Amino acid sequence: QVQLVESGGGVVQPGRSLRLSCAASGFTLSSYGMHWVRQAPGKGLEWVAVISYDGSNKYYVDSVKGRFTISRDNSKNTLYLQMNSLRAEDTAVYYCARGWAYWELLPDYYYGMDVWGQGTTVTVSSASTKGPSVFPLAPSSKSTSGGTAALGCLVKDYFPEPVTVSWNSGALTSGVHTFPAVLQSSGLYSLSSVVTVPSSSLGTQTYICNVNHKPSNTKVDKKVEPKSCDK
Amino acid sequence: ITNLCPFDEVFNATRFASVYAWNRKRISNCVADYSVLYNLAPFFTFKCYGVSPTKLNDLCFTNVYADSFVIRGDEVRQIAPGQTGNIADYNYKLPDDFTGCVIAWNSNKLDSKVSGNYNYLYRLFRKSNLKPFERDISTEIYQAGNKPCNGVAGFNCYFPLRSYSFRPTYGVGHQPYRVVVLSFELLHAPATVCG
Amino acid sequence: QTVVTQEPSFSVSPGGTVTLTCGLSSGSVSTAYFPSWYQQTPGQAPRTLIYGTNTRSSGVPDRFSGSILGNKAALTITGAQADDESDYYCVLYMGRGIVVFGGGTKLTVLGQPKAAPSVTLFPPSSEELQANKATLVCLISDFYPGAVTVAWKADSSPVKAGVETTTPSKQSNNKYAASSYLSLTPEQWKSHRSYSCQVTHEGSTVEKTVAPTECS
Ligand SMILES: *[C@@H]1O[C@H](CO)[C@@H](O)[C@H](O)[C@H]1NC(C)=O
Repeated sequence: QVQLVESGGGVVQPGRSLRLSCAASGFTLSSYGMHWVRQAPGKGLEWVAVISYDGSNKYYVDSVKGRFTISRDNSKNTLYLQMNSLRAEDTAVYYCARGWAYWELLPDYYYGMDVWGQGTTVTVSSASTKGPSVFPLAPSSKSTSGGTAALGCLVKDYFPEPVTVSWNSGALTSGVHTFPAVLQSSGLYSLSSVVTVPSSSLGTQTYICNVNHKPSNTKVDKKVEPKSCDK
Repeated sequence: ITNLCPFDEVFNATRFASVYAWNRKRISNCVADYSVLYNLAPFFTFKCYGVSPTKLNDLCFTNVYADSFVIRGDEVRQIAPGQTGNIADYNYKLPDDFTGCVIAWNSNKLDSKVSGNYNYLYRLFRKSNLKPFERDISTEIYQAGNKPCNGVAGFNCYFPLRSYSFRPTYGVGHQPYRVVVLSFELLHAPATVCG
Repeated sequence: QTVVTQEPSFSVSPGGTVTLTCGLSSGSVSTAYFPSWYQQTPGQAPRTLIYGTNTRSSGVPDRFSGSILGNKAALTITGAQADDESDYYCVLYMGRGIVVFGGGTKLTVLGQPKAAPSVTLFPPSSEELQANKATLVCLISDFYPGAVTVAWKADSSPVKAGVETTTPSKQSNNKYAASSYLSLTPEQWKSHRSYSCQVTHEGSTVEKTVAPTECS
């Protein structure tokens, strides 16, 4: 009745227009207005744009005058989130909101955020489809000289984000924990995930780190086993 | 044709608006009969101007306009033709040559809250007077002592709009009174409502 | 700037009453326009608490409340619990097409089980060394709270350039985990006798050290 479906996210070079949609089902979005907002990674979320009686007003932030435009589709019940000539200044997982009614005072746009979530992720970077660099992580015997041993695999220079990372093809999840990536000095991305397993599992079990970069569809099954430093 | 005119939504009136957004409507071509508008609940003011309530229905007009909003209980006596008041100059007003009817009555059962229904607001400041039958949607900051603040709304510059509470545990003057304004015109087409 | 206010954080024990306030740099809360406070969920969808002074929302527990108290808009909640361990946003509507938010006020409840951070540092392997690149990872996990600042030193001199930090994230069993990255040259890496990674948690110092010659 109030379900929302969205599409059009992704990562591309800056300076080209992008089309993204907030399709609605269960009620007519053309009935009355709504809005939407973006959330920077870690940094607090801040407002972008609001719509009106579906024909009345096109209010925007002062930061986007002369560079943004909004559109709607009454027959197909969706609104277009037209995104022209991406700039690095805008990078969020922005999602659309809900405010329909017909009987109220209008000193503001009112009817703030009420239903959020299950949206699209958009990231802009000065990069292209660049192959990830995959490396194993084999600890020495000192840190494995205990009840539990830790194994991991490094992810480097992967674009566009994200890249599907998992362990043992999803069959083994015990002790598997993934750590978020950060911006490098050159503006690139890299991260690692470490799997903690008991010391009564080394050798017997096949520990494999699979990584797929969907835009290039490159397959790497990195074999992660402790170093055989018999010296 | 003795069909019912759509006066149900006018009276029972699901919800309302504020003073500046005085909720303009248009209805025409029905059958008018105010026997339904007769006394049914304790009414506090039915003193309406220039027309005999008895001969409302026999003599009929065209282009009827009927609106309503909320007002503080003390001022209900201040809305008159050629009557002073801050509402006259800074909110919705009425000209001197007024021909139409009007009703007032308190609404404490549904409009009261443990703290007060703060939805309803009003405008307190403007540049100058207002012409009759005008809706003001101004939002720019109002200046007090020159040197406009440019949206600061700080010292020596005040925001034009304000609001007040509706706590039920008050006196008579603080009770919210729902009021309906009736207006019309004579024009030059065959009549539209009466019967 | 129109940015209004946001307190950094506030402290309260569970099972009691907690207030929360966000004042105005303009100082005019009497505008009586819609004050709305919003939940936040780090990593998933937040929801609503109040839209308009104390106008309550749907599907809400009754313990929450809030109103314009004093000259500055605030909140007050009693019977606090671990349902929503996060910050919240108070929103006021000014500008006829202008919206103001805040950075959030990190409300942290104090009634929780507490542990010390777990630190593991792994020097780069030789296979990555042959790639003419070097990057060390010193991971920190199993800590609460996450208010930790990491500083890394080659030999005995901390270096600020070339260091990236990760904000801690919640674990499965309600605690925090983070890490950090440093990408310098292996030529620079092998020029130091030792490398040290330090993390402080509520003023408690934890130290980890690695030696390049061990991997040689
Ligand atoms: C308001 O509703 C009551 C109950 O349904 C009804 O008796 C009354 O006539 C209504 N007022 C009108 C129709 O003006």
